Amino acid sequence: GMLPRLCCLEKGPNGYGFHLHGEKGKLGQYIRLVEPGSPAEKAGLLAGDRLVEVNGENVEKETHQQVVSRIRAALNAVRLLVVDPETSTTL
Ligand SMILES: [Cl-]
Ligand SMILES: [Cl-]
Ligand SMILES: [Cl-]
Ligand SMILES: [Cl-]
Repeated sequence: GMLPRLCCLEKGPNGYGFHLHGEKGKLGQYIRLVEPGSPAEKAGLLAGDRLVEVNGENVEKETHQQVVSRIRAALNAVRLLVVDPETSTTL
């Protein structure tokens, strides 16, 4: 499939089960630490992924805090459009 993976997560009793990290010298936010047995894993999320959209909005050039706020404000379900940074570049 040529489209980016779209991971559709429903929040569980222990949250979504992943970490989000920025470095800022790098473009945008990255997935880390996808806990075994979590909504994140069931949805197909993988640590190393670069996060491109949250619920249909591009988050590549937003601050870490902005992206976290978007995710937290959503009503307990999020669709994360993600790419493999090794093979994917924003120009
Ligand atoms: Cl982290
Ligand atoms: Cl929405
Ligand atoms: Cl990809
Ligand atoms: Cl890039």
